[PDB]
Parts: sequence; C-alpha cells; structure tokens
Amino acid sequence: MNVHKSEFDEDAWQFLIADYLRPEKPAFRKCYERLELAAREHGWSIPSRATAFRRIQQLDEAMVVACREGEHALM
Repeated sequence: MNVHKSEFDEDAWQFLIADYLRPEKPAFRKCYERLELAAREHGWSIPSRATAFRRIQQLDEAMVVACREGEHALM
C-alpha cells in the first residue's frame, strides 16, 4: 500500500532524491530535465515539477545538511 503522498512510480522519486542528497548539488531546473531522460528508460510517469519541490520542502531545512553532509577528507 503506497503512502497517499506518493502519486507515481516510487522508484523514480527515489532516483531524484538520491541525486539531491549527493554533494554534487545538481541544478533543480536542469537536473529535472536529466531525470526526464531517466524516465524514458524506465518509463516512469514523473509528477509535475511543482509537486516535486513542494515534496522536497516537507523533508525540512535539515535536509539541506543531508545534501551538504558530504564528508571532507584530504590530509
């Protein structure tokens, strides 16, 4: 039973969330276009871009640290 918040392929949403949490910090406007190419390969029905960002806001400002949690290492 998928949660009410979900409204499309859960696998596609996880892909987008995984990239946002990467220390790369992809451009939301341009990164979404790259996701569309991924949807063609998996045939995922992506939600409207507005729905995605609105969902990102429920993650909380702390989620920003989740993206910047990138650990530094060089010594």
